[PDB]
Amino acid sequence: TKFYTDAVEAVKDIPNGATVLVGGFGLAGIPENLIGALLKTGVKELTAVSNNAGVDNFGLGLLLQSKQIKRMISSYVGENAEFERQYLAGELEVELTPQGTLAERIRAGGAGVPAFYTSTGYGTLVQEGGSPIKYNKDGSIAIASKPREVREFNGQHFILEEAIRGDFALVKAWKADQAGNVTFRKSARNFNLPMCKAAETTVVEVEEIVDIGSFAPEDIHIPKIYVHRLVKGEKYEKRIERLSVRKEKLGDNVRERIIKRAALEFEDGMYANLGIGIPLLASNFISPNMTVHLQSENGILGLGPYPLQNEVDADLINAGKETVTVLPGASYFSSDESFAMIRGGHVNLTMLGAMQVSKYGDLANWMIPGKLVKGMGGAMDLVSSAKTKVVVTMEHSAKGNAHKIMEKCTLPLTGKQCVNRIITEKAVFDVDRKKGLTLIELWEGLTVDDIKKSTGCDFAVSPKLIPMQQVT
Amino acid sequence: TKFYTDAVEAVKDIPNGATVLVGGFGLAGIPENLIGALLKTGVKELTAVSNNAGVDNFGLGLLLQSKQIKRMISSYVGENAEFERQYLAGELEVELTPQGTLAERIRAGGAGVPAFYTSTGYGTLVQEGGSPIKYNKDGSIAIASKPREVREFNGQHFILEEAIRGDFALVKAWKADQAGNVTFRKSARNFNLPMCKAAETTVVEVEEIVDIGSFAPEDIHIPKIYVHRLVKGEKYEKRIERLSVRKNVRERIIKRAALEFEDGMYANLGIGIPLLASNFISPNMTVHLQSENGILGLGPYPLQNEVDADLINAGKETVTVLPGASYFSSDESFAMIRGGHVNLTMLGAMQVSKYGDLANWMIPGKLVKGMGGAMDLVSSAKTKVVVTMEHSAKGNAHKIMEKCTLPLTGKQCVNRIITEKAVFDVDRKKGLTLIELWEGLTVDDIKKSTGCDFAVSPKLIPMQQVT
Repeated sequence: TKFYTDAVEAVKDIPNGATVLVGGFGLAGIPENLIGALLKTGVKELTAVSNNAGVDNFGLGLLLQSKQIKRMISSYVGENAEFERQYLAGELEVELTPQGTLAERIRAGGAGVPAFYTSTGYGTLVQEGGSPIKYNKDGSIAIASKPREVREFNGQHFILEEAIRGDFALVKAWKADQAGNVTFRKSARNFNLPMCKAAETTVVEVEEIVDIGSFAPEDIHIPKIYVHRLVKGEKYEKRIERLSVRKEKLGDNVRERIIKRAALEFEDGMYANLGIGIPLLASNFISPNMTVHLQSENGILGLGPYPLQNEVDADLINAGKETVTVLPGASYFSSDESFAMIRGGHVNLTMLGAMQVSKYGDLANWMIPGKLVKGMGGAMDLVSSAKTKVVVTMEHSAKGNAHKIMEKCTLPLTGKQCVNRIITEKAVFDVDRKKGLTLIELWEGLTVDDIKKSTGCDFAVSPKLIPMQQVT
Repeated sequence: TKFYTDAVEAVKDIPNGATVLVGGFGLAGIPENLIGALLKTGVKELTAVSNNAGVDNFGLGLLLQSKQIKRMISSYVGENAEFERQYLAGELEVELTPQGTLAERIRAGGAGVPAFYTSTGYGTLVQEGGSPIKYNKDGSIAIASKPREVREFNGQHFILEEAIRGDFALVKAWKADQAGNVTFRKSARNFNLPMCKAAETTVVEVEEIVDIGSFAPEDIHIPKIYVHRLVKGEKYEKRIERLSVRKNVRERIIKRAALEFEDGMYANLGIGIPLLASNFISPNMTVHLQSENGILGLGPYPLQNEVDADLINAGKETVTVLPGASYFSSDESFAMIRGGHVNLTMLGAMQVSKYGDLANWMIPGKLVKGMGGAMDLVSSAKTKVVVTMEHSAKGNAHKIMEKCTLPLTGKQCVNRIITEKAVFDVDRKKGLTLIELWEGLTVDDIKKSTGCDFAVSPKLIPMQQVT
C-alpha cells in the first residue's frame, strides 16, 4: 500500500477513457475527495461503474456536470436531473444493470472468474437485450443492450454474465491502518468492498488512518493486499439525500386497506425485504410480539425505525435512500454478499409494489418506455429466487379503471413467474403453480363480478374464498 | 435460528445418501460434535464435501472408520490410512477437487450461482478427465472423472465448474450471539464460512453463546439468516496435527530462492524449500506471506505458549501471524490467489516442462492424495511462479524436460526454475533460458542433466546466493 497526502497525486495517472469503479450507494460511502480530485485533473471519457449517479451536485453527478463521464454502468439513476438530461440528450451512455448482477460481476472481476451464470434478469431486457444505452437527439434509441446467453441448470434458466474489471477503483472507507488494512462503517460499505478487488489500481480514501492493531485480524473488511493507494480524506460533507426522522400513516381508503392486509403476510422469525411505501408501511402494523427480520439490499439485516434527530447518520440508509436505524442483533455486509443472500434464496419474503402483474406471476415495476427509464435497482434480484415468497402490494386498477392485473404484462418485465401473491384494496390473489391467479380473498361488499371487471384476465376462485382480512 | 441442546437432535433428520458439507481445514475448524452425532445416528452412504479427510482418528476419518461415507469431494486426503485403504480397495469414491475451485463452487451454491468459469485445472486431469474417483479391486480405475467444458475469455481458457449445494452443512464456529449471529476464530474459518451459506439446512456448533450486542454489527462473519440450527459444542479436543515450535544441494536452492523476494511483495510459499527461504529475508525488507487456508501476514513458528490449534499454515503446521495480518474464508483466499493479487507463488515440483508445465501433485499408481491448492496457485497470469527443486531425480533421471510424464498441476505457468545447478527463466512460447549457473559447473554439465535444450542468457552469471 502506497500512502498519499494529496488526492490529486493518487489519481493523476488515471487515463482518459479509463473504466473506474466508484463505491457508493446513494450518497452513502461515496469517495468525494477522490471525485474532487478527478474534477481537478480533468480526466475524461471515463466509463464509471457505480451503483447510482449520486445527485446533481454531489458524488458522481459532479463528474456528470463537468462532462467527464462518457458511459455509466449502474442499477438506479433517479434523483439526478443532470444525469437525466445527458442520458436523454444522447450525451451519456448508460447500461442499466441489476444491482445484484452488477455486484457479483465486480466480485467475479476480482476473483479471477471471467463469467458466471445467474437467473436475475432472465425473461427481461437484460437477457433479451434492447435496453436503451444511448439515445439520439430525436428520442430514438442509438445504442441498445445485446442479449445474453441462456443456459439451463437443474430445470431452471440462467443467463451468462461477464466480470467487470476496472483500471481504477475509487473507494471510500472509514478507516485504514498504517499497513493498509481497511474497514467500512455501517451501510457505507455496499459496493466499496467488492470494488477494491476488481481494479488494476485501487485508490482508497478514508476518514481516518489508524495504527496497526486497531482491528482484530478477523475483522478486516479489506485486507491490505487489495489497497494499492491510500489517502486520508481532506474533507467530508456526507450529504443526506432524504432526511427521515421520527418524532417520538394509513392515508386514504385504498392505501389503508392494502397496508392492513399486507401486514398479515409477516410471520414470526421471517426474513423479509420490503420495498418503500406500502410494504415498508405495513411493517408498522407487525405485532409487537412478532419478530420479523428486515433486510436492506444495500447491505443491512435488522433494519429499524427512522432515527430521532440525534440518531441521524449519513452512513446508515435503507434501499429507499432514507436515513434509518438498525436494531440490536443487526449486521452489515457488502452489496455482493447482500445479493448472494437474496439470489441464494435466504430471504423468506420479498414484498414490493408493481405497475403490472401477470396471471402466472410475471412482474413489471422498473420501466415505462419513453416515459420512465431510471433503472431496476435491486428489484430483479429480489424476485429471482424460487425459495423466496414474492408478494406485490398495489391498487387493483389504475386511473380510468385501467387494468394492472392481466394475462401478460405490457410493460418491461422485472421478473418472470416470480409473484406468489397479489394484494390490492379489492382482493388478494394467490398464484398457484398449476392454476395461476386465484382469488382467495375479496373485500367485503364486493362481488366476484366486481373483481372480474377490474381485472384484465380471467382467474380461478378459491372454494375457500374469504372476506379480505385486515390486521387487527 | 433454532437453538439445540443436543447435537444429535439437530442432525437426526439427515437422510442416508445426503450431501453433507463438513467445515474444516486439516484439523482446524472441524465440527467434532456434529461429527460425533453422525456416528450415533448411523446415517450412511453420505457424500461428504470436505477439504480434507482429517486423520484416521479425528474429523471425517471417524466417519470413514464407521463406513458412513460412500463418496468424498476433497482437495487433499493425505495422512489418513483409513481413507487410503478404502479408496484403494474400491470401497470409497473420491472426487479430487482443487481447493480454490471447491471453495468457489460452494460459495456459488449459496449465492444462487449454478455455474461459473475458472482457469484453475486447465490442461490437467481436472479439465481433461481421467482423475481416479473409484478403483476396482483389481487395481484398475472403476470411475474416472469426466472432462469439463472449456471456454475462451479474453485470450485465456477457463473451465466450467458447477455449484455445490448440500442438504446439510456441518459447521464449526467460535461464538454466536443470542440472535444467531456467528463469528469465526483465526484460520479456523476456512470452509466453515462459505459452507454455512450453501446448504438447505445448516447446523452450526459453537464454543460460546454471547449476548446480543457483543459483536460490532460490521464484524459479524456469518449473519443469523444463514444459521438454521445452532448448538453449543458439548466437548472440544481440537487436536493438532503437526506441532511446529521454536526456541548443500538443498542449501544452494534455498539461498538462491530467497533472492526472489522483494520489498512489499505478496507471496505464497509451499512447505519445504520455498518456506525455508523466507528465513533468509532481510529485516529491512517487508514480505507479506499468504496462506491459502485464509491468512495474510504469516509469522514464524510459535513459541510453546503461542501454539494455537486454530492457527495453522497450508502445510498443517502450527504458526503465528504478524501485526497487520488478516484472516478470511477459503473462498476469499482463493479469489485473492485466483485474481492474481498474490505476486509470487514459489513451490516444489517433480517435473517442469520446457514451456513451463508443472507436475507436482500425482504419481500414477504410486501416489494419489489430491492437488490441494497447487492448481489455483499457478492459475493466474498476473502471478510470478517460481519452482524450487533438485536438478535431477534418483538415477539422474531428468526433472526438467520436453514434456512432463507425471500428471500436470498447471500448463505453461512456471516463470522461473531454481535448482542447485542453475536458474532458468521460463517463457511459454520460446522455452528455457539459462540465466544463472552454479560456479564450478559448465553449460555442458547442465545439458546432460536436463531433458531438453535451452538458450543461454548472454548475461549468464554465476548463481547468486543470499548472504
